[PDB]
Amino acid sequence: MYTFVVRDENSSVYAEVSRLLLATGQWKRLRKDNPRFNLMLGERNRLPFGRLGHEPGLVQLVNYYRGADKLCRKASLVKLIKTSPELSESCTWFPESYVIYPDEREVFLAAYNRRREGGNVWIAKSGILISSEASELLDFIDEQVHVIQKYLEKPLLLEPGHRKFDIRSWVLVDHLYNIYLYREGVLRTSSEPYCHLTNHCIYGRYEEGNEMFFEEFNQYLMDALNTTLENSILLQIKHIIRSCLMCIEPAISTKHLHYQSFQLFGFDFMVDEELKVWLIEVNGAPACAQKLYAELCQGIVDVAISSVFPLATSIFIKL
Amino acid sequence: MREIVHIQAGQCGNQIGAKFWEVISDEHGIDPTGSYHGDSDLQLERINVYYNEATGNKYVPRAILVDLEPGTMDSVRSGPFGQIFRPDNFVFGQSGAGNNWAKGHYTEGAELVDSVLDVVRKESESCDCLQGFQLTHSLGGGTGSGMGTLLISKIREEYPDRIMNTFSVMPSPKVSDTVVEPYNATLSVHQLVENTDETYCIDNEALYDICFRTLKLTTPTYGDLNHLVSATMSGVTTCLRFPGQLNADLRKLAVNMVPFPRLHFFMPGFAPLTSRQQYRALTVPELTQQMFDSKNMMAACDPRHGRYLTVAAIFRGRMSMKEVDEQMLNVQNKNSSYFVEWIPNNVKTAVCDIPPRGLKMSATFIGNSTAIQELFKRISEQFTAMFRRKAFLHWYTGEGMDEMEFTEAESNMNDLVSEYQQYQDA
Amino acid sequence: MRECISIHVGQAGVQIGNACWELYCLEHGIQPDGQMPSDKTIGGGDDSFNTFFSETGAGKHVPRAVFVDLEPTVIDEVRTGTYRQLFHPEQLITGKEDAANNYARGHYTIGKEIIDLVLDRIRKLADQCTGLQGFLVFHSFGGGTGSGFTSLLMERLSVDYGKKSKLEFSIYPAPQVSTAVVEPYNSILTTHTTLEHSDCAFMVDNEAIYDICRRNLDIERPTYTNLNRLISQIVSSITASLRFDGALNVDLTEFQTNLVPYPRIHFPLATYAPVISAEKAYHEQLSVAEITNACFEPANQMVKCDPRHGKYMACCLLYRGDVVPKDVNAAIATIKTKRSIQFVDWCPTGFKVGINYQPPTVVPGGDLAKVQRAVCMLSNTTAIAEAWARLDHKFDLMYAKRAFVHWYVGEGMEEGEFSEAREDMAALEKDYEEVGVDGEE
Amino acid sequence: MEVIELNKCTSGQSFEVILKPPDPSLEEIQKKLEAAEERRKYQEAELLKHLAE
Ligand SMILES: CC(=O)O[C@@]12CO[C@@H]1C[C@H](O)[C@@]1(C)C(=O)[C@H](O)C3=C(C)[C@@H](OC(=O)[C@H](O)[C@@H](NC(=O)CBr)c4ccccc4)C[C@@](O)([C@@H](OC(=O)c4ccccc4)[C@H]21)C3(C)C
Ligand SMILES: Nc1nc2c(ncn2[C@@H]2O[C@H](COP(=O)(O)OP(=O)(O)OP(=O)(O)O)[C@@H](O)[C@H]2O)c(=O)[nH]1
Ligand SMILES: Nc1nc2c(ncn2[C@@H]2O[C@H](COP(=O)(O)OP(=O)(O)O)[C@@H](O)[C@H]2O)c(=O)[nH]1
Ligand SMILES: [Ca+2]
Ligand SMILES: [Mg+2]
Ligand SMILES: [Mg+2]
Ligand SMILES: [Mg+2]
Repeated sequence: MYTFVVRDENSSVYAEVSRLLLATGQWKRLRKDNPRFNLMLGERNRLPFGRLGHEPGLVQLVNYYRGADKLCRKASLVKLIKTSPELSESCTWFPESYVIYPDEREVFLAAYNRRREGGNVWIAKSGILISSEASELLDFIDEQVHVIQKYLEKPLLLEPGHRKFDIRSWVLVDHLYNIYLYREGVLRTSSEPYCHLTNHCIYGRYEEGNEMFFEEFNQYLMDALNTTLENSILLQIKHIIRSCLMCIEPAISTKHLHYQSFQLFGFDFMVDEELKVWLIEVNGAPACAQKLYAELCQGIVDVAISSVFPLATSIFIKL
Repeated sequence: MREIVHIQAGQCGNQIGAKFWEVISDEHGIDPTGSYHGDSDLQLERINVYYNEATGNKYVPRAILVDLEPGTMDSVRSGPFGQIFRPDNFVFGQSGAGNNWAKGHYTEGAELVDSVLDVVRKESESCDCLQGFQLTHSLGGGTGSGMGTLLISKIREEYPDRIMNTFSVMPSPKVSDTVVEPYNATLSVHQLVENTDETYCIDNEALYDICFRTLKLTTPTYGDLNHLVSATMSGVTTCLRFPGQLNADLRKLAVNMVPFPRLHFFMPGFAPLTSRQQYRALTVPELTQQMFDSKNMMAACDPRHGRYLTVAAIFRGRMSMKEVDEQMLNVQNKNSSYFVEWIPNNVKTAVCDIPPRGLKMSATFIGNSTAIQELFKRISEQFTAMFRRKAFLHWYTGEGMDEMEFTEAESNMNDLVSEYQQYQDA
Repeated sequence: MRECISIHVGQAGVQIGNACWELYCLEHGIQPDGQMPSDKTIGGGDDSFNTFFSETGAGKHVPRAVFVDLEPTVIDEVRTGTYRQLFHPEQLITGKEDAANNYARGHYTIGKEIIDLVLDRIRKLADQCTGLQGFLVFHSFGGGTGSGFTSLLMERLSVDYGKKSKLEFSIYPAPQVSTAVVEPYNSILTTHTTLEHSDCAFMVDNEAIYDICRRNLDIERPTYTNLNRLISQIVSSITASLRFDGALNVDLTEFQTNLVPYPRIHFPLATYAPVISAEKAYHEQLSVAEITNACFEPANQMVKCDPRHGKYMACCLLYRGDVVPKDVNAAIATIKTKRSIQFVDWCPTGFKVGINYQPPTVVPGGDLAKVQRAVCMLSNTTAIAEAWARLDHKFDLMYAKRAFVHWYVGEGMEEGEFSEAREDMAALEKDYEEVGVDGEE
Repeated sequence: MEVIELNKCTSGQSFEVILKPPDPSLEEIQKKLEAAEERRKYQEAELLKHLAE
């Protein structure tokens, strides 16, 4: 029988993965500090990677990639894109961004002034403020490291409603660093006419819970724009996912390591009116849509867990 | 050269001790006359631990035989290996102890105890570096229980920095000689708590149940019980008698098995145990599963009712050391609930190439489990059932003991039980 | 020429020291009877191998070594071994009863009674040195003698040889071959007491040597003999610069200068390649680039950890065999573009390279195949603090319940030394973290 | 990348590649050892006192 431990009680995704493992009759849950485990569903912060893979006779697997935080923190994602030659500062699918400490404060002003002299609305985050001139953006940050990012002034607006939205894609990377894209995404749509923030925390007018799934969104792109979700958007999404994950692969891969890692990521995209996809952020501990919990969590057990610990049509797109 | 001095006291102690020396004399190639006739140098490499080498390349057990009546020791001297013991090491009286702890500890035993210490001193003075003592005795009688614990207290006084180890047979109403056995065992257990470093708890109830239910012996005798013990005593001392890395001496064993000084009472186990099929070859997974089964352990305690503080497992014979590690880590990872999480890697494994005389493979289990409190609970319950009515006390007050000494022995064992319950919840 | 004295403490230190001096003799052409037909200066000389070997008038080359153990069975095998004629009895010190895997017993009880004898025998070797430069100390972390007596000897050596350098080769405890449950206690106790007395310590995790023997040598259950012949190869790679002509790491002080900028963080990570089974008839001989690339694989390190998530303070490459500097630079350039190699901001991002043309020597009948080129990388990376973190966690688990503490207090030690030693380790983990470190969404 | 400190001999050579620039005294030990010895003698005396009772 296989053994596992739970170190993050607040994870709705792995609270469902744990009860799926406890439903196969071949997985037993141990106390959270028992070191004789096969699988660790670890804590979000300060996961003790240094104590993994030192139990004789145990293949140990953990649900987080050590070092993947460079991709999932806003300040370090900007630094990773501008300093990695695989991505370049000439990267076309990531909005112009600058890391400033309350430093790229002077480089931000040179780019800001050069286009105000010639629309330049920016956004601050790390607590969100969207201003039109640079003097107001810098005063709010001195009230932790922030990033100033070019705000997409021309987004793709759904009709009827004239409303903003964003796309969430779930990506699973297994221990062999295979990149699996869940075939089901969600559009966290705004219910107000363009309303600038589309986070589900911020109702129910055009779709239940401000969530439009891929089937309805693809049907809309065919009727309104005479294109498909695969062609207009999903090719760019698959390209961005591959670019980000292949860039950090030599840094985080566990191929020749004494323990193995997998991880589920949440990619947030935005689409402009020219059907160009932009990367907003990458989430290292993401939640799921209520309908897609059962299918995705079962896919996590099949692809990431049972591949290492075998029991007695794929929902993912392999990139 | 790290010599051990062996002492066997009373009827049970001498009959079990005799079988022990017969068994390990065969393993080391020593005939009943003391002559070596083996075919492997591994038999002689650490033979000085239990044997002295006399004139003519003869090996004499470093054993001292003690009793308050001559009966049992006469039968030992007339036994199969009776001539191998040094005749001077027979120390006995004539009055007997009447299954009375007070007689063994305070009156009859006190008159003989100095003669035993003279022999102990003589064997110790011929030790290049004595490491400690091992005592074989029962707790239910008078000599092994009362005088045996008197011997331990006086040995500790004269050798305070040496290890004291005992094989202690615990009484049970199912295999009982007299009704005062709970009195004698309660008085002795407190002595062992204070004055031993390692005590192998051998329950006569468990020995009987193993002979009856497992070995399919309808009417077990004391000889049948002692057969199991000698095979277990051979297993638990394999690390002391043959070259090895783990628990190679008494003090290193104590450092690995005893996290708290008073909790030093071990559950022993042996595998295989089969009825008479007996020619069937045993595999490593079968040895491991039986070795950890409650039906193979000899303290009559369910380890699933407690948790293991430390575990020692010794495999004897030619087998795959890789396969030994796999099954050991298998039962350890599949049942991690019964091992304490605050002592990492508390299960140590050893392998000896030389198997017992009749087996190709065998395994011996040594567990320091908090479930051993069930044994002390049983004895406490039986003690209280009689003491609340002061039943049979006159046998003891007639020897000068007071009721207060019984009250203190009752409290000391209840404290011992509570100390185990403290760490079973931890 | 400046002499080096080797000290071997406890079973692990003695058995490893035995494997090294056997390998040293094969590398220098010294026969088991001490004779060395290539040493044309009979009875004396100041050659590079004389840093480890004295000479008698009869031409015997005698190791500058002391063996000390608290029980005699392990050192008795040195007295009757193949190289028995190499040593004289004064170099072999034995007691009658060991420290029983108890630091306090090795440090206080038994150590106080034998320390003066050990220092007397060490003084006899020191008096035979024209310019002694320091000591190499081999011991385990988990044994009672290797941990307890070593930390006492290291204290007295700092008193009697205050100007001399001290390097350690320490065996980190691994449960797969461990003989005691209290080894985390002894490890923390001896690291605390020795930290200010050791200038550079090379830790070797038995778990790593065990897995290298299983994967690369195809040994299903490696023994101490298997582990020690692999350890003696890494040790030989590290001490070769003191025993042969060269310019890199030519004295003990250069080890500290090149590998240890901060005195407390003196635990370089060692990585060795290639380790190749001798049972196969033909092996594809790896190139300079391939063996240099292998130095950044965690599976070849002496301590399993991830240098990608730490920072480098120094990095030495010690090659042996058919290696020219042109190929090393081409390998470093290729590796630097494809590997996560980040240095601290106050240290140069570079490599100190040493090449010795003589290929690594293998013991006849051993498990290691003769290779045409090999390399040992000594890097000071903060990732090695993972090994302290594992150790301090096992310490914390047992010490919270005071398990086994009575064994140490019973030998004269106080409970406060436990927490004092633990707080020093907490500070040590903090020093590594300062140097090397930058829900429902 | 640059190669500095190139030293060559008959048995090998060495060089450096740069890719980017930026105790207790004897008496104190004797006291500790004797202090632990005193604590051992005190515990043994208590034991013998306990056994005399
Ligand atoms: C121990 C052991 O093996 O016990 C069983 C029992 O379950 C085991 C399994 C076996 O296969 C089975 C069944 C045998 O069939 C075997 O043919 C056989 C051996 C190997 C004999 O044991 C030997 O010869 C050994 O080398 C031995 N020395 C003696 O025991 C002295 Br005679 C020894 C053991 C351990 C360490 C050192 C030395 C014993 C036995 O009678 C038989 O036990 C008993 O009937 C018995 C009865 C009551 C109590 C205990 C045992 C036996 C005989 C029949 C002669
Ligand atoms: N690599 C290697 N490790 C060893 C060897 N011998 C012992 N060890 C390790 O050392 C630790 C045990 O310490 P020892 O050196 O044997 O003990 P000691 O120093 O003699 O101290 P005492 O026996 O208590 O007096 C365990 O972790 C062993 O795995 C060896 O020959 N090679
Ligand atoms: N296992 C075993 N137990 C025995 C033997 N003889 C006596 N006993 C047990 O020991 C207790 C009696 O103690 P005994 O040794 O006869 O008294 P003593 O001679 O005065 O020490 C009772 O619990 C008996 O069941 C024996 O040969 N084997
Ligand atoms: Ca010379
Ligand atoms: Mg009787
Ligand atoms: Mg030792
Ligand atoms: Mg976010």
